[PDB]
Amino acid sequence: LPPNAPACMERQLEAARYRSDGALLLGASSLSGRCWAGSLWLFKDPCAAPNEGFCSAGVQTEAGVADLTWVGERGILVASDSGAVELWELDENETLIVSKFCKYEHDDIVSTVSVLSSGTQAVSGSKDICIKVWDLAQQVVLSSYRAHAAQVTCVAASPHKDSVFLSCSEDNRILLWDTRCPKPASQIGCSAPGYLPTSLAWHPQQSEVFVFGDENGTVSLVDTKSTSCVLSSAVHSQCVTGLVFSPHSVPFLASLSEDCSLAVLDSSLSELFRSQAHRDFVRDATWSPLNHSLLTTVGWDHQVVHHVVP
Amino acid sequence: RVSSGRDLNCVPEIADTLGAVAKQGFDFLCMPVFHPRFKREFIQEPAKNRPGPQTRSDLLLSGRDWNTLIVGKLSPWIRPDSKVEKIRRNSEAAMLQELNFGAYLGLPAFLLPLNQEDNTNLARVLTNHIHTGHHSSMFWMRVPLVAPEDLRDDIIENAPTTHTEEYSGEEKTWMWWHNFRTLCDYSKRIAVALEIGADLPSNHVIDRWLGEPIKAAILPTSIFLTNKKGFPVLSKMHQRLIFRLLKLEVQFIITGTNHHSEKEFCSYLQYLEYLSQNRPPPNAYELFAKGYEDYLQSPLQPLMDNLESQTYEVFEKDPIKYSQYQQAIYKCLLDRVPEEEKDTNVQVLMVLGAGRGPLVNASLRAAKQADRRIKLYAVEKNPNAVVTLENWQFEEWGSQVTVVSSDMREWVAPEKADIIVSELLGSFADNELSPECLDGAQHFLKDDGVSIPGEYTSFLAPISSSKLYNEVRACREKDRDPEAQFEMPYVVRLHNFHQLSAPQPCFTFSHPNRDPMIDNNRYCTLEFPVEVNTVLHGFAGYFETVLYQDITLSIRPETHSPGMFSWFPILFPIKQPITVREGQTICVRFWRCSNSKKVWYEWAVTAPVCSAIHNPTGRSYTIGL
Ligand SMILES: CSC[C@H]1O[C@@H](n2cnc3c(N)ncnc32)[C@H](O)[C@@H]1O
Repeated sequence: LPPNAPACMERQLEAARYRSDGALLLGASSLSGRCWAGSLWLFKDPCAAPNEGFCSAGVQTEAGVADLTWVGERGILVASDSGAVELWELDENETLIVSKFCKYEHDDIVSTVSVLSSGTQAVSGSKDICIKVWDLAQQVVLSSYRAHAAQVTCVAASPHKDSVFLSCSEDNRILLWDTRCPKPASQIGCSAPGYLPTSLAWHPQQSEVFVFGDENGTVSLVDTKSTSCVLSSAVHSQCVTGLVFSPHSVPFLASLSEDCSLAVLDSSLSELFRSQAHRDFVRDATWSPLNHSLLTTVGWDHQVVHHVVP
Repeated sequence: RVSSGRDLNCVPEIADTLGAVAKQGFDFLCMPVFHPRFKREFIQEPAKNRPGPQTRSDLLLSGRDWNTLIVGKLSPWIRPDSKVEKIRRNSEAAMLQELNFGAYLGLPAFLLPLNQEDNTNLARVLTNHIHTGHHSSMFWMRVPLVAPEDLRDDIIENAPTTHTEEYSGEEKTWMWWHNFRTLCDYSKRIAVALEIGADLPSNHVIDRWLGEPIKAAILPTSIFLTNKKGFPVLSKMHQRLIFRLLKLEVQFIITGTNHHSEKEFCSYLQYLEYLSQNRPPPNAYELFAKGYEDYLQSPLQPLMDNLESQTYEVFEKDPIKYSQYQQAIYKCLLDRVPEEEKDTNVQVLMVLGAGRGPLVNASLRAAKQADRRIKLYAVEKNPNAVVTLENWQFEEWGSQVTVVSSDMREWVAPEKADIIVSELLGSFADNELSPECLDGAQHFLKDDGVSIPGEYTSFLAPISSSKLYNEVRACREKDRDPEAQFEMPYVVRLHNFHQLSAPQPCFTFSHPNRDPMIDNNRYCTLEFPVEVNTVLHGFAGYFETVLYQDITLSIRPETHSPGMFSWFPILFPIKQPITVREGQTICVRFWRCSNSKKVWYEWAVTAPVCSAIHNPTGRSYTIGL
C-alpha cells in the first residue's frame, strides 16, 4: 500500500473516471457506521481496484464524496457533503494526492460538479438550491445562481462552449445556461410536465443535443433546436442516476439506475447490452480510452466491474 | 440569555462535531440520524438486502446527550408525497424507520420539512408515528416565511418571476402549515420551525404566524450583513423580527456555512446575544405577567366561593388601583360636604365586600385627605376574611368601623348609606355578579346616595391563537361533556395570539339602577371588521369601570389603567376554529342569562359562518348567586 494511502477504501463507491492514459480515478464515501467520510484513489492498473494495497495513490477527505471530475490529467474536483468544493492535485511522481483548495461556499451538501470546456472553470450544484461558477486558478466563485426552487440534482458543462452547461432539479426544471446572456438560464422541456429529471449527458459531437434520465427510469434524447422531446425509452425499473457516452464516432450510451442494473443503448435509444453484476446501487461508468469496448461500473456493493460491450 | 442550536447536514464524527459546536457555545445540534445521501431500498432485490449497519450506533453518545443535545433530521431524499409510487413506498418505510430511531434514541425533537403544498401522505405517516406509543418528543416542521419558488433569482429568460402583488399567494407557506397541522389534528407534539430569508415578505405575511406554535427560528448565515469591522449583523427589519421572536421565547437555529471566514461561528451567536441583552426593555408588569403567559385559569367566583388568604394578598399587591379608589371617595366626599358643614356632616360609607380591608383603609385615607367626617360599615360574607377585618378593627380602626359579617343582599342595615364602595368586578366586569350584589344592597342607599363604582362596561375582541385553541382542547375531563372545556371562560395573560379587531363594548351596568323593573339579562350583537386572512379561535374580554367622574380603571389595552397589568383578561373559546378571509366581518352574539340560582354567558358566531351556541342553559359553566 502506498505512502499517504489509507489501508481501507470506504464501502460506498460514488465515482469512476478514466484519464486519457487509462489510469482510473475512484471516489468513495462512508455512508454508514461511526465515521461518515470519503476517499480519492488512483489505480494505474484498473483491474487491481478496488484492492487498496495495489493502488498508485490514495487520500482521505474530511467528508463524503457526492461527485467527482478529472481536471485535465493531474487535477480532481470534488463535491463534498461539507458544502465545500475541493481541488485535489496529483503528485509529479503521482504517488500521493494533495489538496490544492477546499472552499465552503455551499450552505448544504455539494451534490454535483462539472468542468467547463476551458478547464479553468467549473460549475457546482447543491441541495442548497444554488449553482456556482468557479475560477479554478484564483480558487473563487465568479457567479452564484438561485435559478432553481429545490435541490440541484446534476450540472453538466457543454463539451466545447465554456459559457454553456445544463442543470436539473427537483423543481422539475431542466435549465440550459449561457453565462453570456444577462438572463443566463432558459427552461427546456417536453409539452407535458413529467417525472423529475435525475441525470444529464451532452452528445459528445452534436453541441446542441443532450439526453436526460428521470426518477421513473425513462431515458430521453433532446434537440435544443427542435425543442421537441424526440426519443424516450423506459430503460430502468427505478431512477436513472447517470448517463455516459462511449468514445466511439457514433457513440454508445451507458445507463445506470438504483435498480442496480447497467444498460448500453444505441443512438436510437435501443438496448444492446444489460449487466445485473452489481447487487447494490450503480453509481458511475467510464469507458476505457485504450479499449473503447471496455466499460468500468462502480456500485455501493464496493464492486469495480469491467464490461466488454458487443 | 438565548437558547440556540447548530444545524448541520454533514457529521463525519458525531463526537468531534458535538464537541466543536459546544466550544462555539451552541446549546444543541440538529443533524441527520442516517447519512442524508444513504438512500435505502425496502421492496426490490438486491439493494433491499444491503448488508448493514443502516446507520451509526446509539453507543456513540450518552442517553443524556441524545435526550438533551440532539435534534434529528429527516433525510432529504425522503419524499412521501412523490408522484412516483415506488419512491412514495420507500419514503413511507424510511420515514417510519428514521422516526422510530429518534424514538429509540430519546431525542427531544425531530426536524421535518414543509417544502411544498401537498404533504398529505407525510402527515399521514407522522400521525402514525405519534399514534404508536404516547411519547413527549416534539416534531419541528421546517417552513419558510417565503416559498423557495417566490425567492428564486429572476435569471430565467423564458420563466420570468411574477413581480405582480399577490396577497393570498405571499401567504401560501402558512396554508402549507395550516393544512399539515389540521390533518394531524392539532397534535401538541407538532410545532413550527420558521425559516427566515435574506428578503422578508410583507408584514401581513409575518402577521400570519402570530398565534402559531413557533418553537424554533432558523437563521441562515446568508441573511447576515457585514459591519465595517467585518462582524456578521442583521438589517433593522430582521432585528425587529428577532425582538418579536424573543417575546415568543423560541430557540434560534444557525444553518449554512461560515460566510464571515475571518471570524468564528461564535460571531453569529455573539450577535444574537448582543440583540438579546440590548433589546427594547419590557415593564415590571411584563415581570408581573412573569410565568402566566397563555396559562389558563378558572375565573374566581368570590360570591359563590370564599377566597383564600393569598388570593386577597395578591388583590392587595397592586396599590395603584386603591389610590384610584381613595381619589374617587375623596372627590365624592368634597362634592357632598361643603367646607362650612365639614364638622356638622359625617357621611355613612359602606364597603360592600370588604375582603381584608384595603377599601376600608383607602376610605379612611380619603376622609383624612378631604378633611371630612365618615362613619364606616365593612360588610363581608366570607367569615375567614371577617377574622382579618375584626382583628384590624379591634387593633386599629376602632368603633369608627362597624364590621358586618353578612351577605349585602340579606343585611338589614341600621341606617341608609351616602356612599357604597365595592370591588366586586372580574376581568369581564359583571362576571362576579357585581350587578346582582349591588342591586340587593341599593334599598339601604340614600335617595341621593353614590355607588363607587357608578358604572362598568365589558369589551370583547376576536382573537387568533392555534396555541390557546390546543391549550383549551387539552382541558377535557372525565365524567363531564367532552367539549365543556370550550363552553367556559378562562382568565389568562393572552401572549401567543393575534387580536383580529378593535375591542367593542359588550355589556354595561350602572349603580344605583333606577329601572322600575330591573333585568340584568343581556343580548348584544357585535360586528368586528377583519383586514387579514386568519383563523378565529375565541374572543378576548376586558372591562372598564368609572369609580367616580373622571377616575376609572381599565384592562382594555387602548385605555389600560397604569400598574393594573397583574389583572389578566378573559377568553371565550369556540369549539371549531373559523377561517376568516381579509375584508370579512366576524359577527359574534353574547347573552348574559340568569336564574334565582345561577348567572351565565351563552355565545355564538353568526358570520362569516355560524358556530353552535356555546354554554346553552349554563350546561358547561354557571356563576353561583
Ligand atoms: C375583595 S374581593 C370581593 C369581596 O366581596 C365579597 N362579597 C362578594 N359578594 C358578596 C355579597 N353578596 N355579600 C357580601 N360580600 C360579598 C367577597 O367575599 C370578596 O371578599
